[PDB]
Amino acid sequence: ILGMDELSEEDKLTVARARKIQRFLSQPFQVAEVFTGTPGKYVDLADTISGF
Amino acid sequence: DAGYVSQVIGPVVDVRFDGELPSILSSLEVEGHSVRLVLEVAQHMGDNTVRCIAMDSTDGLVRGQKVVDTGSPIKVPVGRGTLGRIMNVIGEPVDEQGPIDAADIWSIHREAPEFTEQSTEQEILVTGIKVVDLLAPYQRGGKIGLFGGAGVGKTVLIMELINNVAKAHGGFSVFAGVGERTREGNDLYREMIESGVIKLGAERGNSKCTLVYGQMNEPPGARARVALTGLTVAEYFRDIEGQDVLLFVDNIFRFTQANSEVSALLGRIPSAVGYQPTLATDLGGLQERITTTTKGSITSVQAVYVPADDLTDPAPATTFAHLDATTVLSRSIAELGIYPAVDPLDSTSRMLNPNVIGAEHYNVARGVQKVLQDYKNLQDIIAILGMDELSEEDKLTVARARKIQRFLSQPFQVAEVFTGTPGKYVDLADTISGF
Amino acid sequence: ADAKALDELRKPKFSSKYLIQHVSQKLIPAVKEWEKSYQPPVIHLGRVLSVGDGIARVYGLKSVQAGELVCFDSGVKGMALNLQADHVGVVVFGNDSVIHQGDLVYRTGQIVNVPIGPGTLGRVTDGLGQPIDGKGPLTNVRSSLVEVKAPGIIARQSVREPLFTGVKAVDALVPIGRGQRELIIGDRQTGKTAVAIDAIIHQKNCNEQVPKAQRVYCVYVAVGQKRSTVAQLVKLFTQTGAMRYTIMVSATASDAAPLQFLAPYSGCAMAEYFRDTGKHGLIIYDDLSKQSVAYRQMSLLLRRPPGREAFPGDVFYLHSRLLERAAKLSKELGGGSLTAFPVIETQAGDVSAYIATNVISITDGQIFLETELFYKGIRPALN
Amino acid sequence: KALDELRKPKFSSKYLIQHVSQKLIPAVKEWEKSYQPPVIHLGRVLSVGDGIARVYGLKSVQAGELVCFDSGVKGMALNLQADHVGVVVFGNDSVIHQGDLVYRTGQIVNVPIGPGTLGRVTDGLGQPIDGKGPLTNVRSSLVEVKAPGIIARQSVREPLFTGVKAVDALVPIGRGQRELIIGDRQTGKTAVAIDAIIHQKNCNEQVPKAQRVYCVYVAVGQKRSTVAQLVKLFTQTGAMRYTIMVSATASDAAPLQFLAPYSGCAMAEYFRDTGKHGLIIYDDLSKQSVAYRQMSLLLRRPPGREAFPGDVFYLHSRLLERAAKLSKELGGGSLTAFPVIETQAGDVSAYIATNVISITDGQIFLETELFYKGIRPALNVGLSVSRVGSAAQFPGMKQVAGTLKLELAQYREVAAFAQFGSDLDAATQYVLERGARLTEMLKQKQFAPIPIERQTVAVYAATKGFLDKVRVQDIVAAEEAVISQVNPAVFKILKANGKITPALDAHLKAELRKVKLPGA
Amino acid sequence: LKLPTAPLQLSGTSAQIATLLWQVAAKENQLDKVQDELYQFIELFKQHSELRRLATDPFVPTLVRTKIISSVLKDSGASEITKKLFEALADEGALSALLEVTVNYEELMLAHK
Ligand SMILES: Nc1ncnc2c1ncn2[C@@H]1O[C@H](COP(=O)(O)OP(=O)(O)OP(=O)(O)O)[C@@H](O)[C@H]1O
Ligand SMILES: Nc1ncnc2c1ncn2[C@@H]1O[C@H](COP(=O)(O)OP(=O)(O)OP(=O)(O)O)[C@@H](O)[C@H]1O
Ligand SMILES: Nc1ncnc2c1ncn2[C@@H]1O[C@H](COP(=O)(O)OP(=O)(O)O)[C@@H](O)[C@H]1O
Ligand SMILES: [Mg+2]
Ligand SMILES: [Mg+2]
Ligand SMILES: [Mg+2]
Repeated sequence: ILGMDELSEEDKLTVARARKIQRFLSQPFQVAEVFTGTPGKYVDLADTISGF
Repeated sequence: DAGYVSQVIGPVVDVRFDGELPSILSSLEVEGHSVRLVLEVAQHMGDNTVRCIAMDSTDGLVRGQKVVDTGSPIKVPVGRGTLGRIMNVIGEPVDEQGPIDAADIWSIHREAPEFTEQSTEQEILVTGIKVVDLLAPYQRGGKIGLFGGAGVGKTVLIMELINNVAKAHGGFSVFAGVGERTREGNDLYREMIESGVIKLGAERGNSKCTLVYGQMNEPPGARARVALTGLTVAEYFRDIEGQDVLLFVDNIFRFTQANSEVSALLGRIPSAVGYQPTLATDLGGLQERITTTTKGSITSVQAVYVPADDLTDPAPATTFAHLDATTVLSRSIAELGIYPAVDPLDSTSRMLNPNVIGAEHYNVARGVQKVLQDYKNLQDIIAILGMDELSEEDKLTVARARKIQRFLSQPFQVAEVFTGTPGKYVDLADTISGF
Repeated sequence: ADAKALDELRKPKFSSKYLIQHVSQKLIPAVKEWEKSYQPPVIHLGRVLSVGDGIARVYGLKSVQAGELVCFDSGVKGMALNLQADHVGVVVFGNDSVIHQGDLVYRTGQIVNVPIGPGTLGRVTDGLGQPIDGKGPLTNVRSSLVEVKAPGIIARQSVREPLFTGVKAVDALVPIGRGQRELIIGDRQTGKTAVAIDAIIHQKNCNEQVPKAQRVYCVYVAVGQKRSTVAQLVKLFTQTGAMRYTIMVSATASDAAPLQFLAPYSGCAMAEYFRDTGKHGLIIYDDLSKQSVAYRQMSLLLRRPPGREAFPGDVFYLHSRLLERAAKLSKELGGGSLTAFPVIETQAGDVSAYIATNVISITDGQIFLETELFYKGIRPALN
Repeated sequence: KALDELRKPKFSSKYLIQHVSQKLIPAVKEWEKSYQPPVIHLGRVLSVGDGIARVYGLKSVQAGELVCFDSGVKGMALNLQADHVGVVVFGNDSVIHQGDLVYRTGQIVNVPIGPGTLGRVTDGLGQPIDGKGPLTNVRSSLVEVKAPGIIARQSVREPLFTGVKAVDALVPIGRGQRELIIGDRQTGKTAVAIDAIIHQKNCNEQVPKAQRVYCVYVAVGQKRSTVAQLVKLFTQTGAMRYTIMVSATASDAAPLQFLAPYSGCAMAEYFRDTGKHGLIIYDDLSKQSVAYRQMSLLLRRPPGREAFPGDVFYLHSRLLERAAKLSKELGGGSLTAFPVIETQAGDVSAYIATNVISITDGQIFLETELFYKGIRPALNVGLSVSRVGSAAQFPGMKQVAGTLKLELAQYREVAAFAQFGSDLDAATQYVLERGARLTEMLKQKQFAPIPIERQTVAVYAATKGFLDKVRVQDIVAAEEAVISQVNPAVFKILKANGKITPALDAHLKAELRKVKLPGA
Repeated sequence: LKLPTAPLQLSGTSAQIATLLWQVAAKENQLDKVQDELYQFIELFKQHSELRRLATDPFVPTLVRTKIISSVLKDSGASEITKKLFEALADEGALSALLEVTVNYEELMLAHK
């Protein structure tokens, strides 16, 4: 209701960080590449801890 | 003559009488049970069978066990011989001070007095609580209700009422603990030994309080009639001794709840939210007996549990019409830390007529409700923007109403054991002037 | 299972008689020797088959009408509500604790009557008409049915004369005509009775200024209230003088649920005496939402099929056949009128609840009374 | 026609063919020589199915009496109807047939109570499931015992330390009270209760024999994987020598999950009735009522709200009122109940949650939004109450909790204004950070309960402002810096004196100055 | 136990009575003897109102109903089957079930020939 321009700087730092980890939790699946085209990605456990 | 048990389903027993059934509300004694099991006839089933609710547990009942009719309803000891004692639902002593002296042995089932013996005299009851005595003053002789959900302070408020009203009172008092915790019935007992309200031993006649307990462990037959037992002790002092009685009923919601726990097993198809079809009539027939007639007076204080803070539930909503002063306790006020958590814009009294308490008390009560409703209307802005867009016209009505909300708060004498602050009793002339 | 094999058993098929001729010579000694172990068989009388929660199932009563007053041998009255194939389900006007299994029920042959007339004016009766003010029986009065059919389309005329409440919020904004049904709806403790009281008190102040045919004769029906609340209303109407024109039908909360159901119909029959005789009536059904709970109690105990909020299917028909008796009659029927004021108590303003929805559909407008306007200083809190 | 009176048969029973068989088969002239099935203490199964056997006969069976089927499986005679008995079955009904014999045992339902149950994992009826043999030093007591009355009790004065800092400070618990742990799924309800059991092992080695608390964990409707994880945890800590584990899991019959809280309480009532102190944890009392609803809908008792029976309040009040602090005439023992109720999307207006909230004294309300803000244990300080209150709090902790309960009350109302760090006020901003020192003070890692004296020093270190210099994000490391760097004799004399004496609050005043706090 | 199996299976609780009454009389070779006695009671319920009072009236006590039926049928060469049958139906108040017990006794005798 109020918009992005009314939060604190401490809030809109985490709004941008949580909008980054919301997209980063998504992932192309190897079984979904038949209908999305994007090839799948087996992400290792060390790659997602240090990535996050 | 006797009857035998034909059916046991939980707390509901069918008894079969080969000839001469007992009347409805009659008390039956089960012969051979370990504890004294008393059944009260609820209905005539139709094939020489009555259906009963048991005043104690039914584990150990055998089909064919003999049942003796008593020819009368549940009969309890009444009179001066019960003061300072703790009674059961069936009038038995559970205080371990021996058997109870009997001025009379009265039935717990009665009719409400009549329309002709009603006392139409509204006079104030000075409580000592600021929010009570200002915004919803109690009537000397009338029915008072403390509505609230679980953990808002109805038991504490009824403990403050017991030592602010019943302590300095000419007549006697009866506390009917109806289906609450057994711990706080032992708390109320030991509070009244040390305060001298109940005197043990040889000073027993100098006691000014009768306790009737029907607490949460007991079956729904016991919790449904223990308010009627505690009323009968107060109806003896009102009718036969002709005096001003006090009746504190803790959790009158449990009277309606205990009827609801058996009523599906009594063969009744369910009403609304889970209650019996006879919800207003069970509750109505009890509360019409707690009245000031022309003989004596019963000033009743009834805590009403409101399930999940929902005053639209039919068990708190039916008992609004049976009262003279409703003290709605709120969870919202208690989250601010204001105690007693009396909602100022939901508590109502019939005593707030200016014909009764006078116009000088009436205007400071209506003025406080006006300035607190305005602050509630202004929190739509000043909890969003921050008290800067009001141009000091109604900035001042916020800071007048914010001081009023704290001034309605008050330390209790019984909350000394909770909180480290002494109890404060305020006179009625002082709380008008301070407000 | 079948019928075609069982209808052929009415014909005799025995073709041997070592039992039929023996025991017919031996039946009447065995039956007579337990004559004192018998009750006499009832046909036009009734015997209480089972009783409980104010409902007596009654064997017999072969000739009772639906809705007829029956009387038990305890002197308690009843009302035959559902006549079934094996029993009569009656509702008990009073305590069923004095009613036993095997008690005798006697039909009175009367669909339920109340005393209506000029002598009931100024008295406080119960929900069945019997006086509870303690000043003797009603004199100069006559009996009439409580289930009068309402007047039709052609016995009504247009509602044109104003009925004055005496309240500025009512008489200016939501003005009441002389044969109108106006709901006074709102939450608890919002001043619904106080609107209805002031309409009655204002009729007394107007009755001394009008030429005897514009006089309004009020009826206050108190359903499911306290007896001390009705004692306050009697004191308020006597100390004003309003009970020269007021009847009070009082079925309080300890009264039987058939009496609280029947009290709005009993008060309307007392109010229809003035409508039918060219005078004007005004009736307040205080807590019509407490009549419907009483009718729900009798219905669920009579094992009628429940609807939403467990109300019976005919709970709209309950309130519509009561409130359509408030009419403005045509000039060939005397030109009298009866204006109703049902009072519905909502729960947190929810007027989408089932009984509040039904009575909003029946009446010709609401008086809302919000509880936020009530504490804002606006009293009467007419939204 | 008079024959139409007898057109449709008016039956006053359902098992009529079972009565007329008892009179027509002895009319056969070969069959008067005791070719008869007995009815007094025996029974025949009429119907089986869904774990409800309807049994013909058993004329002398008591209500709630344990019966045995001839297959070995036991049951409980629950409905005593006019012509049959409704028997719920304590196992699988696959081995019960129509016409099987039902023997009454003469006994209302019993469990082994005693000191031989400590250390054992039993099922909901007392049979041990841990594979360590029969129970040895026990006796069989009843399961449905009446709760002790008004005279049998005394006031709840001595505390029961949980080790959770948010409940030893904010929601204090005494020996003998009933504290509900209510919350949503996976919010820390079991973890709060497990930390209460683990802490008693840490405190039973430091108190005399009359001060020890014997825990009982009742696990109703969980998996056997979860219960075996707990017994692995309670053995690794050492809490099993004080703990009973009553385990009616999800594969057990609904009468076994209905009775396991009562059977677990009767074991825990041994310690209450003999002068010792008990602690029973009814994990998922919400799952007991689901088992009681199933058992009652199949017995054709008519349903109410959310299809629950009418007596589902009396199901839980007669269980919970057995947790009492007894008087000195009755040994002075106590039983402390911790019922656990699971809510759905925080809806505590549901039927079973509103019943147990009104029964119990206090409530520890845990939230799933506080749980994911890092506040763990996720205690909602506004909704959490304890109705014994500070009457049974550790003194010293009671001295510092008033500063903690007040500042967190102001920190909550200053919130919903905290999204504007541009809008500094320096009076709200004073308490917006001071309460946030307190909020991250009350965080605690699980399976590590803290001694009560180390907690009240850590609340002293944040209410008196010693940790005002450190940032909000590094107080959980600073609480380690407070504990690991003070003299460990400050805790030895605070536990013995029982309150922060005037000869100590200036000792430990300067003791929290010679520590290094991770903030500068 | 060991009763002869019925000629055709039937419905519930009133055909169950007649099937058991058939299986008992076939064990005793009285399949026409008690069939005729069932017909004899149907006309006997047609003759008297005091005998169909013991099957419709819900205020006749059980003690009156079991004492009358036994004291009337003490003799007359009626079977021990139908004597014990009528004590069983008068114990339970199922005396009105006799009129449709016997039509299930009919089609068992019809399917026996
Ligand atoms: N116009 C008014 N001015 C001042 N006070 C009023 C007014 N109307 C009502 N009140 C007060 O408000 C209270 C509630 O009024 P009233 O009893 O008429 O409401 P109600 O809707 O009948 O409540 P309930 O249905 O619960 O009895 C009364 O005590 C009355 O004194
Ligand atoms: N104080 C805490 N700090 C960190 N993790 C915790 C804490 N308390 C609980 N957890 C973890 O959070 C999760 C919640 O599970 P918990 O044992 O609390 O069960 P619950 O949510 O009460 O019950 P259910 O499993 O039925 O949902 C678990 O992984 C647990 O280990
Ligand atoms: N006047 C008061 N002062 C301080 N605290 C109170 C007061 N009234 C209630 N409380 C708090 O609220 C809790 C509610 O207690 P109680 O009255 O037993 O609840 P209920 O009204 O639900 O029975 C108390 O334990 C206490 O902590
Ligand atoms: Mg309470
Ligand atoms: Mg009203
Ligand atoms: Mg869990």
